Amino acid sequence: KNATFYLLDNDTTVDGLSAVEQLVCEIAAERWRSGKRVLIACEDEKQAYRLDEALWARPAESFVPHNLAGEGPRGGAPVEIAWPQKRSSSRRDILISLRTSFADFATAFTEVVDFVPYEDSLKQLARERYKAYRVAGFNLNTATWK
Amino acid sequence: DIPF
Amino acid sequence: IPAHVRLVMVANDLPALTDPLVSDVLRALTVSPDQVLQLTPEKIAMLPQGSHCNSWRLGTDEPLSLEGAQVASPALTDLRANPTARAALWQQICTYEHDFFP
Repeated sequence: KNATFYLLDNDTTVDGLSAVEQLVCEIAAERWRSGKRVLIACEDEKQAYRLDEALWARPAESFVPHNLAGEGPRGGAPVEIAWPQKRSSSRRDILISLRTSFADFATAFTEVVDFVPYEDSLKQLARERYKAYRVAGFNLNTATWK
Repeated sequence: DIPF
Repeated sequence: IPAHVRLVMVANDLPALTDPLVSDVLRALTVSPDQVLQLTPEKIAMLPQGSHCNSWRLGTDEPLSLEGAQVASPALTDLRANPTARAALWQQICTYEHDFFP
């Protein structure tokens, strides 16, 4: 089980999307194109709605099939966007998590993507998550997206 | 050890 | 239509199967490009009667005389530029999930 933390070098907002949210679109698209079914775990319902819109536009000139959890075809869309209240569809290969605290369901996945936001006020939360992935037996690494 |  | 074919793609100007957007749609349909038959409206007319295959028409308003789920999108240049056209195309595919994802 591997957990990768992407280091953000900015907190530049575009079209109502946080720098992390923008990165999520790029990573979800890349992972789906590699042949994976993807779960995006949002912190809240409103963030799920933002990403459901954004993934039709980002990356540009791309068709990335996706839906909110509970919507789309049977078994869910190739990329599914869930939030704490919402049961996600199963048989997914990679979790991209926006949850501010470690989510117990993360242990269901062999590949997890998490983030270290640029804002100092968000660093403590990120450190806490990193610790919790370690306790749950994940092999940890940090990376910069290209 | 946390690298950030 | 050969037995191996799983999708008929129709356009007046047929795109390269390696067009990245075409690739994305094929990936979403779970269709390999070697299972795609690309036909102009002219060639579609020459098919045997009662031909059956799922199809994707691009910028072609007239429904095909082909049995199977037919999804229709605007021309590729519209689909490449417009998030809402992409969302509508995915909605079409979802409505016909029984045909595309059996």
